Amino acid sequence: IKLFLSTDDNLSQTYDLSIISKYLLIASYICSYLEPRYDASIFSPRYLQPSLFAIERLLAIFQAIFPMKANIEVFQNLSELHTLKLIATTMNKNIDYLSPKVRWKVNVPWEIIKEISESVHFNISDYF
Amino acid sequence: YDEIIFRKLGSMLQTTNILVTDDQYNIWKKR
Amino acid sequence: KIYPKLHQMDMDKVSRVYADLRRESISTGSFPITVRHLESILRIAESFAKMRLSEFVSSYDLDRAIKVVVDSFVDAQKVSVRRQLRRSFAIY
Amino acid sequence: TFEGYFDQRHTMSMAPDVTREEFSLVSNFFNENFQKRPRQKLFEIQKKMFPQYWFELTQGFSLLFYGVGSKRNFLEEFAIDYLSPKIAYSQLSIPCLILNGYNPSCNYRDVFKEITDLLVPHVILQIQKMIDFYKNQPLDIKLILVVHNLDGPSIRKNTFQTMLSFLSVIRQIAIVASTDHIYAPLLWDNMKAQNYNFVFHDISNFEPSTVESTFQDVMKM
Repeated sequence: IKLFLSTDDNLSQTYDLSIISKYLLIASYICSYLEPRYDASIFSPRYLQPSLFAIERLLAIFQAIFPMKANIEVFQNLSELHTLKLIATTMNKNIDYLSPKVRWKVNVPWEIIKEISESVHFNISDYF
Repeated sequence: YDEIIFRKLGSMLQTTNILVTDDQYNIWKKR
Repeated sequence: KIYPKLHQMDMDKVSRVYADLRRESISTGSFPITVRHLESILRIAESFAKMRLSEFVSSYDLDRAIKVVVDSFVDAQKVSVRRQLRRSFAIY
Repeated sequence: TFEGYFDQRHTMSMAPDVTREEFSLVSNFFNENFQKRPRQKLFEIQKKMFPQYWFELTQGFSLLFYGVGSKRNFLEEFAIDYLSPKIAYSQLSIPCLILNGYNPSCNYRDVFKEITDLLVPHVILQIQKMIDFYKNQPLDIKLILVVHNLDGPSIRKNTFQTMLSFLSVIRQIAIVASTDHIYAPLLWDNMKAQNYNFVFHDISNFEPSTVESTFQDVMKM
């Protein structure tokens, strides 16, 4: 029966990530789907494609949500996420992160951000 | 000033406060 | 019948918590802690003593009196401020 | 804090005009009379840290230099006057390769040509061949690779970073680099940081950055 109950065209705790990476990916989703108007009020469009944002917003939200300052491990985890392509940029060839023209967006669906929030005991469900 | 710059610069020559200072035994010797 | 009275032995337990609560008010949150909160703590402290029909205020009654007023003040804050204050007042 | 970020029709012509000579006048006259002596004293104090850097370089660690101010003279002095002569004459002729990353036209092929010519008897494949070659070779250092502005316009690109990161695997190569951007550590992910194996020191010196600004004019304002 179970052969006929699932397609089994699938090729195969789904993501095992560092805590800093998990909170960075929470804050990036918040940046990508929360309108910029609310950054001064809440902290002090799911079906649509994610909006772009800036690193200045991501660092501030990450600092405001982690249970960290600016040691190199945060930026290392962010670059790891980009290399993992869990976060996307507005370019295709000759990546130039430090150039001011680049912008950032989330490349991860909500179903994974929810599990990450559960694993780090965070309440993204109450910010929307 | 030397200790602060030594610690900020990451030098291993900065005194490490695992042993209490000799000035502390300028006090403790009287005990 | 019962009109429970205060003991000055508990003055430290009351004043120190108030100053600690005041310090966190400027630290986080927009609601400033007012003297009327302290006036509310004593009243509910007296009410807790009146429950036991004891003529004097005990330390146990003050702990529950502090718990109720602090919890209401924390729970009325916005979500961003709410989580910060719950960790700062885990003792209370 | 984050609250300091969440809570934050005139023209340039309203200011007096500046000529190219006038721009150089201030930069030349002030820097020779302003903070010269205290920075000289700070340099004399900081020179005592060379043995530790030398030891770390012996043990296989790469050195990264960061902080406020220009970082040309410190690296050049360390590489030329202190590091290479000791490498040569305490072991008993070390090429001190200096790369100016702030030049926006530093082709990686040209630097790789020099490295291959100075170390060898699809650049990544050749670097892998070199790594496999020098594993069994004696561990004594041959080349010093001073990479100024490891966040420079020619250097920020992913391919050049990947090319540099594999070089530190070879023990016989000494890598010294400096960065200026605040988000400089963003450039390097797990693999690149692993291969670099940097040891980080704060060399904030308030040396007036003039050579880096020479390549790209400031007179635009």
